[PDB]
Amino acid sequence: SSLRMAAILDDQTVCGRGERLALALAREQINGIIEKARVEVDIFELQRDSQYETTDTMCQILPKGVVSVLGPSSSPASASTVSHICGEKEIPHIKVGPEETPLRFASVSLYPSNEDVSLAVSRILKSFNYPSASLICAKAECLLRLEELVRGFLISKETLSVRMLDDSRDPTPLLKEIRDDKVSTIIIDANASISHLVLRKASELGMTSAFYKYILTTMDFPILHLDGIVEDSSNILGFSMFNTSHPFYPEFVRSLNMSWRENCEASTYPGPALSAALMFDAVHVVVSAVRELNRSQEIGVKPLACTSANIWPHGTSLMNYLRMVEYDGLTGRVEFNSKGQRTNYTLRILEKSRQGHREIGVWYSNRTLAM
Amino acid sequence: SSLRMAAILDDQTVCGRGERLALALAREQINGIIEKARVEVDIFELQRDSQYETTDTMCQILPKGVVSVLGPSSSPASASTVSHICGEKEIPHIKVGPEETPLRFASVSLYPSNEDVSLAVSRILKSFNYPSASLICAKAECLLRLEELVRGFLISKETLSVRMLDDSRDPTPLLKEIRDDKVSTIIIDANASISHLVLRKASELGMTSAFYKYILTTMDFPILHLDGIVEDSSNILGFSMFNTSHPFYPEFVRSLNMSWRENCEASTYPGPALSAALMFDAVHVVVSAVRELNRSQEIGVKPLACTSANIWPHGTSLMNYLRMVEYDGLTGRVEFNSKGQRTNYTLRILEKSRQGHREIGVWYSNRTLAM
Amino acid sequence: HVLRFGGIFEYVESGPMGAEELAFRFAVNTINRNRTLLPNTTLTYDTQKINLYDSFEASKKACDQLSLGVAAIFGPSHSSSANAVQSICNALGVPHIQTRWKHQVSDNKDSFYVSLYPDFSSLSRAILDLVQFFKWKTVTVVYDDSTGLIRLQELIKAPSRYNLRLKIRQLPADTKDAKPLLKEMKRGKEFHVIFDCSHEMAAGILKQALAMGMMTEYYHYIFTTLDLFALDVEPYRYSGVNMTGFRILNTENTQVSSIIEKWSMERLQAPPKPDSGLLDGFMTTDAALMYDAVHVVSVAVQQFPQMTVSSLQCNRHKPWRFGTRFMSLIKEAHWEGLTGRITFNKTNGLRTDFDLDVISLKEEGLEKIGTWDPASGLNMT
Amino acid sequence: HVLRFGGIFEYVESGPMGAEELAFRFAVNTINRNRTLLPNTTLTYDTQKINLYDSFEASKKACDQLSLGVAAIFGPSHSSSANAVQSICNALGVPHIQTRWKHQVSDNKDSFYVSLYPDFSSLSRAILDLVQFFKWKTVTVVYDDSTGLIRLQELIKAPSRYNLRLKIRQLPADTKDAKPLLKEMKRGKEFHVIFDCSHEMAAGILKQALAMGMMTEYYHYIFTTLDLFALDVEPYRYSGVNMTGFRILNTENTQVSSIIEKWSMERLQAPPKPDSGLLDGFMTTDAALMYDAVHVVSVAVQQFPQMTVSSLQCNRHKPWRFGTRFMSLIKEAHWEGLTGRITFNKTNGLRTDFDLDVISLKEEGLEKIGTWDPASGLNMT
Repeated sequence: SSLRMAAILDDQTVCGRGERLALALAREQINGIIEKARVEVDIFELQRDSQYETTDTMCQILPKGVVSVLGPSSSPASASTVSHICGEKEIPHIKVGPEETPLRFASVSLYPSNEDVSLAVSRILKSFNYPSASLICAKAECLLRLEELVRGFLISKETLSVRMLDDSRDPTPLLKEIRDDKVSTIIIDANASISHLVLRKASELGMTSAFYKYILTTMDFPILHLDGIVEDSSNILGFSMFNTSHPFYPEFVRSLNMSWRENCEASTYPGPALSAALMFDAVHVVVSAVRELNRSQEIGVKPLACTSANIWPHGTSLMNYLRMVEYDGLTGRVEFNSKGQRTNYTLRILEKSRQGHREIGVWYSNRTLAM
Repeated sequence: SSLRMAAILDDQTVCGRGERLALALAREQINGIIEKARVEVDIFELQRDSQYETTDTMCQILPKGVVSVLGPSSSPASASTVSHICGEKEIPHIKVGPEETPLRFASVSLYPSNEDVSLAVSRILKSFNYPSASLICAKAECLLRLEELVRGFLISKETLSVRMLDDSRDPTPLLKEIRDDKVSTIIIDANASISHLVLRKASELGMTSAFYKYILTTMDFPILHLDGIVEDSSNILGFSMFNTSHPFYPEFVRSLNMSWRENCEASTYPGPALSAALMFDAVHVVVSAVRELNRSQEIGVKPLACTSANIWPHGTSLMNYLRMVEYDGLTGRVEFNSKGQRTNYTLRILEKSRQGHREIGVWYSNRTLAM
Repeated sequence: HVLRFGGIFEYVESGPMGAEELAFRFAVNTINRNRTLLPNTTLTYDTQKINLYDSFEASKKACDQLSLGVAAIFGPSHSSSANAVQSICNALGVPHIQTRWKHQVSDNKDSFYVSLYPDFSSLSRAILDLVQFFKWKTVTVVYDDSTGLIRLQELIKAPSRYNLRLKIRQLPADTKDAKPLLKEMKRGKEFHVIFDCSHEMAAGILKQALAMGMMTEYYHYIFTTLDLFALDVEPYRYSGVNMTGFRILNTENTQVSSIIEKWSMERLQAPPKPDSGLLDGFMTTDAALMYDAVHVVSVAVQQFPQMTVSSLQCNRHKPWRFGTRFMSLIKEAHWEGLTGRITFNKTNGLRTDFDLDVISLKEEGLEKIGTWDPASGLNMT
Repeated sequence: HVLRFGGIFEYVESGPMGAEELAFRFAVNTINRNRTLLPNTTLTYDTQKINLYDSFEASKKACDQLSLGVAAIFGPSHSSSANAVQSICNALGVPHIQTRWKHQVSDNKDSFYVSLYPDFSSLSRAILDLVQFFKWKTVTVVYDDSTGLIRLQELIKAPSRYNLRLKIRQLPADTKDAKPLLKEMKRGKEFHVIFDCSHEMAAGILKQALAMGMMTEYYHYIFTTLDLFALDVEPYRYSGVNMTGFRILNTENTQVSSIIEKWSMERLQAPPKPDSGLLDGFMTTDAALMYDAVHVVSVAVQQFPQMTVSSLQCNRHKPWRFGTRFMSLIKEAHWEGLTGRITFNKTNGLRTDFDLDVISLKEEGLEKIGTWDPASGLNMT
């Protein structure tokens, strides 16, 4: 009698990314057609990225009449676990966040695969004749998410060198060594925090000049505001998926802009988070496939459990309809392929400036095209 | 009641090598002790070197009470056949002549093996720092009899080149090509005939000068008289086994010297043939081993045949006594080894001259020693 | 009195018990009949077998084991599976012994677990010490898709600090037959290669290299596998190609060779068919670490008589009483076992300090040409 | 009317009949049911098997065959054995067909015999044409002790006339395992080698070279064996090492491939155990020459109806009446058989004129890269 779906969110509520609010904004819009079954979305908070803790959560979702599971978006381990269970339950899993170390398979992801992210950074260096590369890896996973990139080019001081940042050790000696090897191109890989920090103690070394060129793999670039660290000659590229083509985009940013200093006014509002963006379109994609599956086969959800070895009969069915999806959300064209990755989407390469951002180029899922 | 032994001779009677006479001279000396059983030796002439013809001969020797078979000495094919039959009859075979392509084994040879002959020529070149070698092979078998030599050194124009003499083609263009490759050392391999002929049309090309050095592998060197082809500076080495240490040597040469122009006075007497020399000592070696075997086991010879698969019981027995033989004949120390080859013998290297020969050096069966 | 240990061993096509589980049933059977360790104490255990690549079941199995009361938990021997048990343990303050490497997230906030397998981060340094030793200018590390190249992070850092042009290449995890891979290598004069894979996958590549003619004195391969010694290098020991690797098993000791000797007088798992190229008769390091995984803990428990196996319950309960402490006794305990001397780090808990034995491929076969360790550097011969 | 042929085939460990004798029993069975040759004439034969390495018996056996009345004599297939039969034949003016090479003394005064096996003196020239073709400066021919190096006299003459540093080396006829031999070769950078031996001995060396690592694109071996095509070069075709040889069997013909096809539908001699490395399914050249040995004579006899098998007697008799002539008809007869076109020399009688097909070892296996002949020289592709 209703279209339910769980959403394991690990985001906070006080000055967070605004994911719990992103889902609500989506459900309201869906229930604005009047005329069928409603659309409900259950929220399942997570505390710490732990397999153990997540397993207990799934045994509370199965008993309910769910159709799909969203997130986590910032919980690598807690994400892989949900996929494994969703696989032995035929309950689709809309992954939208981390991705490491890719047997039972049954799930699709909106977040750009580690293949496209590495291929994008590779196409950018292409227009520069592949200068002296020097990625500033922030962690160990930095090698997996950019696997296709590291293997692509030779590893040396003249082609591509990798330097990892030790914890509680900061980006100090690093940039220094880069200057020694007369390296110009630098590709940092980390969250919005370390991305702002690495460039901070960098600009105070002449590393902010037009002589150097940086490439941020972090998708939280449009929200990453650099005030007092950038110049007019600086070169700091980035990535984005926010498609202004969506008329609801302006209204979306409005909700988060006010809600920010309405609950946690202890800081300013950076900008629409990528996490919330994926969550929004996600809910639509689910209800979209179910809408089509409710046209061919009557859809009935029967309570499952961790103890019972039962599966959702309309599992594999909905999985095919979550493959032929065509939704235009706050992230561009939402389409999937065989494996279940997102394709036929654009990847606008933004570049910071004296005030705001400037789309210097765009990367497609087949060819690059800047300027 | 007697010590018989066959002797397949292929030598002629009219101006030949004097083998049929060599055996007689031996038997007479053996029967000059007076005091045991006599010593008889049957002669079996051969017409043409043919397996077929020799097989028929052996079926006439077996029926007789033989102890050993001597020769042939100048019949390669007719020699190998006799060995094969002697093997399946346990009747020792005293080979003394050819030797090609060495299963049933039971025979000993007095003639220097192709290993010692090649090793001798190798030791000679040793005292010359192995100059530009260029063997003038007379036939195809020239490669087998000198196998250990050809394999020993590299094959080229700077180390060792082999040139064969086509039949009815003579040694003309050959020596010419040698002059082109500024070759100094030349090692000819053929009978007493081609050995005299090759050097003949050679001396008329300045090839007889002291600048060049020749080495004859032919054992009929002491009889090979070069009159009008040699000089005082010429260098023509050779080989010999005639040990003057034997007091009967002078008497031996006497018999052949007269018998030559006593039956065939259509030519002069070259000198004691190597064939006759081996035949003489051969008969002694046989009666020697049998003499020792008649001390341990009573020796009885029972008529065999080509049809009967019988063998001479005292075959393997006599074979061991033909191994521990120690006879000093017209060829030096007569001793055998495991396989049955002749060892512990000397090999005097003679060198022609103005008149006669001159022992320049000697080759042992373990080390060389010239001058 | 008696103590109940853990036990989680995945099924195997071999037989009722795998070489892994056998090492455990053999370790907890020698300590009993030996007053040298745990004199007035007898040991028992609860066997809990699970499926391969299955972590969900692995969670309910490990949880059920805590329900029967246990002091520690051994296994499983899989990345994902053991990764789940590790969390359930650190959540209920129960020690989790591990004898195999697994992809551990850098955000690992756990504290109740110990790995006896040589830390790959500290093992990679041993590889680099050989690269610089052979005055290597270039090199090509070829890892298996089974695991990311994070396990070789230290090797990828060399090109930055040290002088070395490293090149990355992936082995077809699908099948051992990868002609095209070895092809490009021979085209780029890549004579220096470093294979990162078990003795199974490694042997599957050597057979290919020989067919590629890449087995000559021009090439020199370095393997990360600690089961190098247990590799039939007969068809190659005559070639001329050099091979170097490591061996943690201290076979240069009577006390060590004695145990392994009695181990081959039990097979149970029939020797694998002669196809991959494994030299039967030598115990695998996988089972060696499990034999030492029981001893390293049996010493920490002997010095802690005040301990009673409580019956915990995952999903809803409180940490084990004598847990936070019993774990500290293990991260400080030392033991001279088969895999040399055991010593866990005084921080991350991982075993980064150990003793390896450099081995090369000479005309006779595989012989030791030196040793290695974190404290000293390299002592060759 | 019918004609009685000869037949001397040594026993074999394989079965009642060897691949040699089968070729004969198969040849004299096709001519009968085929009006193309010998229309109004039926053929018969007298089988006379002997021992290996036995020439004495071989003499009394061949002689007894002449006693039953025969026009010709086939076999045996041994050097010494056939060498004896050859003499008994030329002594009684009776044709002696030979399908195998044998050490023939240069003083051979015989005249009643013909060898279909490609004269090694004329085959050696084919080898030299490849040496100069590959701009070879040096080379090392390695022959087997089974036969002297007289069979390769033409190869030893090259260093004199042509520009080439040849080096001689002997293969241990005792066992196929000769590590030390291949050793010295790799020490002297002897990449150019020419193996002179059958497909059996040859395959026994390749297995060794692979174990010596001497199987790379640096080496290039040339075999004298005509059974090169019938050699399992699977473990090497992926390496890169080049291999060249010859093949007298004209498989590039339907009429030729048809016969061989029906030959594999009879084995009798079970295929040899997979150890030496022989590719089962292809007929050996040894049996190929025997099939053509019957045809080459069946054409010479058809053109000589005036012939009655007389009963001769070795050791004491007179030459065969229609012998001196029937032999001349064979030394002039031509026939297009399996081993290409047959044509005996107009002097020595030996077959010095024939057609060979150059074959190399490419990435797929063994393919023909050209042809060779005494008349023309070399036509490559």
